[PDB]
Amino acid sequence: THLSAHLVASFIKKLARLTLESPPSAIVTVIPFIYNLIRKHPNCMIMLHNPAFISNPFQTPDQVANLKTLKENYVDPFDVHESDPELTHALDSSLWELASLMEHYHPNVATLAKIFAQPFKKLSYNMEDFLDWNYDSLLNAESS
Amino acid sequence: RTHDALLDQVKKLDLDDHPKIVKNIIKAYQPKLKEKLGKFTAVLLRHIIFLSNQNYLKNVQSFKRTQNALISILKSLSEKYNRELSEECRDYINEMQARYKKNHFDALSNGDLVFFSIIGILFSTSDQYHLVITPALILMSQFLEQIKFNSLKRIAFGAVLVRIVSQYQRISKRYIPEVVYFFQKILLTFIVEPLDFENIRLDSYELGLPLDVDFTKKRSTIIPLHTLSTMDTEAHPVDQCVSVLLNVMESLDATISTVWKSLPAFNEIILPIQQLLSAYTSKYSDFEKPRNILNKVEKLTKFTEHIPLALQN
Amino acid sequence: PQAPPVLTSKDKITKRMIVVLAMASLETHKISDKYVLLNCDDHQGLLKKMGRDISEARPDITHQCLLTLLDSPINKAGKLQVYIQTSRGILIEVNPTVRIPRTFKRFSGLMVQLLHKLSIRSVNSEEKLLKVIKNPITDHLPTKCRKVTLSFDAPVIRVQDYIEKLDDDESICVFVGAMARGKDNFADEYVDEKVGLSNYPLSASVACSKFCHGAEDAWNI
Amino acid sequence: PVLTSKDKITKRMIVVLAMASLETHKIDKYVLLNCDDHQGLLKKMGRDISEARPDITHQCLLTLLDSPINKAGKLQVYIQTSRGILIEVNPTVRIPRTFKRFSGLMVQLLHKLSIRSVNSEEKLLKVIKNPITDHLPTKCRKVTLSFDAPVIRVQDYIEKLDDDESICVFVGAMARGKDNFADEYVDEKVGLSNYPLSASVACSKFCHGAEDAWNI
Repeated sequence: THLSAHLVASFIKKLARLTLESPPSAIVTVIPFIYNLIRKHPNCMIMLHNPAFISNPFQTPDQVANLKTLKENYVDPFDVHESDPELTHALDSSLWELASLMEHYHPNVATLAKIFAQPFKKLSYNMEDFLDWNYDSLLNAESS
Repeated sequence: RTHDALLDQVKKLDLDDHPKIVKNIIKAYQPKLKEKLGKFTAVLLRHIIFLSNQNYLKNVQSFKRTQNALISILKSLSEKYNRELSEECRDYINEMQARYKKNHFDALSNGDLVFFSIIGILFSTSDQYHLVITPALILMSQFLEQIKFNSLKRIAFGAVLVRIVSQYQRISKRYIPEVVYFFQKILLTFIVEPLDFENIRLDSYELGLPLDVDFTKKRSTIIPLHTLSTMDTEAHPVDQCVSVLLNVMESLDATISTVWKSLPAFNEIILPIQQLLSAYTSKYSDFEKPRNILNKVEKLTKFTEHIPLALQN
Repeated sequence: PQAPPVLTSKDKITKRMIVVLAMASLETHKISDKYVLLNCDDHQGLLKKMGRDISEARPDITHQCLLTLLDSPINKAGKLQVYIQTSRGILIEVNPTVRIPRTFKRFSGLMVQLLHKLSIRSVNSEEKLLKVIKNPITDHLPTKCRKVTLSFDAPVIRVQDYIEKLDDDESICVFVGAMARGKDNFADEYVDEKVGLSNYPLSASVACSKFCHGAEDAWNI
Repeated sequence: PVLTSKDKITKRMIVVLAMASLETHKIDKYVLLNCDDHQGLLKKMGRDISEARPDITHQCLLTLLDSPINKAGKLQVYIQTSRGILIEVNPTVRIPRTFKRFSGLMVQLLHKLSIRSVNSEEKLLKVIKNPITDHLPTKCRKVTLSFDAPVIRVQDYIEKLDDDESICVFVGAMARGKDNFADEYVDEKVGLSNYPLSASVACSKFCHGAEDAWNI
């Protein structure tokens, strides 16, 4: 219960970069696991969307002058080489890697990444259902 | 006509140069009498794989014109018989994956690569869930990551796979996360001889590459004739190492703008690959493909937005 | 995303719009073998005997406004309810959850079910939908309210500017004159000002949506 | 002055209702096809229950006419029918506000193919030939209100237009159905609200935003 935002967000982002080069059996463990922690800690919801960057119609044209220039000055503040987990600036960065993961070659893995466009309706996500899958069990259940 | 061996053994009585139209006359006469071709289309799928397995000393003017015609025989049988081919393509995945359970490489055949390329020409490529292709592509995924790349043959036995997999998603253009794991595990094996990357967990330190290829425009290109080459790549000249790499350079570079350019995380995907591509152009300084890849990258590091997402809206 | 909480007369704290149609012609007459809603068009000759003129009794403008209010997105986002002030004095509360039938003849049968049984319940039957409530309207409006009247003789204002100067808990209430011709004095004892919408003489239907589609831009919907 | 299909120079708005269920039956007299007034006639003919709604045509026309932008004379309305019938409407027309006198006004018009008032100076309702693009002004912009489209502000969309580009909007009038009816016609699809709208509202939500940008 104690951990910070910066402590949890470092593990969510580092496992998210790790999903880029991973077997799909290792994805159906991480997507539930990232889904649990953001539901546990909703302060780190800011990396799934920064709503300063959303575009309303009912915002001022002078802010359009601001919102154009503000997006241009973005840099990714995340530092992979930093090993102190609270010190890494994963909170100030998003995680595009899970958004890319919605486009996936397997459907059921592409299904679970599509949770993150839908709302956070439930919490108890039961990882032991989704934890142990294998290349054998992916093939054996697919014809089944 | 009834058994997979017996039609082949009847073809074995004839010569292989004339065995093609003998089955085609048998295919016409079985049509001249749906139930007979239920067995006969099953035998042709096994036998076309078997000709790739058997021998390939015959050249393209001696084998492939007889080989592509037998595929063209299936093309006239595919569109009427999708119930027949789905029963064999489901099982041959179940056969060859269970053979992969037996052996990590030994039950894997060089003719097995053709089985996926036949399907992608026959069956509906662009589909999300195809009852043949989606077991195949998730088997190809297993076939990518799990096998242990300790020889140049297995590199070429995997270099064909990207050329097959990208034809599945030339039109679907979906993402395949093991292929970037497949490319990174390839690129450092030729530069083993390092300190920048301990992350890749490569298979064997044995094969490398000296700074000794001339890499002309006349240098040998992709042209993968596996059942001429792969059985004897291990008897190794220096040219055949680089030419396999030079495919994987181009099977990367083509698929960047088709597939990798589309995804939003493209800025974070390719940054390990850039330093890998840096390690070629900083070392040899005379290759032109890495410098051309990196300038294609320097456009696409500037061209995209790379704005943080607002998925929860 | 979830459904925003459906307002009633019982909630009085939440900021919202209220569009009230005043002096509607919704009257009940018996024929003998059934009961029918009164129409100017369907039966001109019946009103001559009753003495009330044909040109007043128009229920069609009400159903014209009820499709205008309920299909608007501010009825999707949960920020208005609508009250009906009948010319006979009857006060009808309309739940935002109802879907009023878009044909006129079903609406004629819908009203004569209302004016006798006093409450219309859905076939989903979780709650009562169109309930006749006890006069006056100043009871069942929210507490911190602002009360206006659409008048053609009023000074013309802009909708988005007028709502933006409301406080963060004050609720606008728009008494709309649904009468085809009549004076803008049906609610002088209620409201605190009169506001205008256009220099052109308007319908009762557009003056709803002229207000509503300014309201949604003023509340960023 | 009164807008015509002949007049193509002045920048002006055009709203076209599309797929409006306006079909004629014969019983001897003719009768307009209602969803409510006759259900078994839909069943014996086989035509579906939910589509045959002529009421929405009556409702939006009272919204389009009584809007002040029509009283300012800045638009004219065309009717695209589920049968494909194209009806030019005079902006100075005066429509039966009761639906049952509006009921015969289809079968009056659809058999005569022309309507002129008693003052007889010019024709009021004029059945004309497809396409609608022949009668529109030459520099025109054509869109379709679709709920799945990106949502825009009405007033900002029209101020961006040139001084001589006619805005045309094709509003689907079906109770349900595909909104792909004008993809051979329009530039794009635009959205107005976050909520699914009635066409009566969708006319008014577009008109009352169009009234502001033209100072009416």
